[PDB]
Amino acid sequence: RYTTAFHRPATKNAAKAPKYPRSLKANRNKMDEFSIIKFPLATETALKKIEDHNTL
RNA sequence: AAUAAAAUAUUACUUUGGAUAGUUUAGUUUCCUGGGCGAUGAAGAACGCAAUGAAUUGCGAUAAGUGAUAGGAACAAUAAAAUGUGAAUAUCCAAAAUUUGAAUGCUUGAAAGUAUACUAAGGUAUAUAUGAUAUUCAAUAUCCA
Repeated sequence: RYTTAFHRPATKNAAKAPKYPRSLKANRNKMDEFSIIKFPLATETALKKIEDHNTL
């Protein structure tokens, strides 16, 4: 056979087919555009950059 | 010999201290009823959430609270709003339940992380041992055309 090693033969690998859902968690993303940004920084230092550097 | 500053003695009042007396939403012991946790993720730990909170308490991205069932007019430190078209309050109920932790895809020091499959992001599954069933195989191990 031209090889001195015996490995585990390849067998059929079926894909997972569960008979009932594992989790029923509702499909709602809790990290949306509203929750990501809490509020702008309204300090004097943060208000100075909004004219020149065009930054928020 | 002499004076009473100091020194000493008693009482009243004040002071320092917190004994004594009155008191208890705290304990101790005995007895009665149970002894009702967890891969459907426990106990424990961390972080976060109140209009003004640091602890504590309650809770989990629906946050000092949501729905439902009872309940019937409050809360309060200060403002506000909502409120008999139902406020406080209670519950062996329903929804929801961040990071961890037996911790279980892999790694974890105070580590930031990360692979595949299914259903760009998000969510599920994938540890080890193990019983049953199905299925793909390995061994001339026993026969055998």
